[PDB]
Amino acid sequence: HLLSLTRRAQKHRLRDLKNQVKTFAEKEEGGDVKSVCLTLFLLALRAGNEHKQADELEAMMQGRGFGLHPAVCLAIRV
DNA sequence: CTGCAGGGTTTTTGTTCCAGTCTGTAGCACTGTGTAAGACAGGCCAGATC
Repeated sequence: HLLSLTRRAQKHRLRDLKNQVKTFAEKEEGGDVKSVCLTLFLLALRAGNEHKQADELEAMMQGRGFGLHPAVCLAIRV
């Protein structure tokens, strides 16, 4: 399983999906790498759905921190 | 059937370099913990004594 090999190892696998995402970025967004993968993965995880990850996947990017936000780290240091 | 050599096969695993972008340690000049009375030699004076 690819989860056991190195990250360098994976070179051969995802060529076609990189081509597809580069072609898709042009016609609808213009270069938005984040969203096209985020809304795909967060929703595909909920295909066979346990909410244990739905919490982990929701706060991952925007709110808040992930990990603790930099301002919270600054306050807990000062 | 087996044995081993050596053919191809995919898939690591890493192969060269230049824009970068990010991370982690090096260089700078300097800190703070070292924290008290006692020994000794000389000058002298005051009270005792003949």
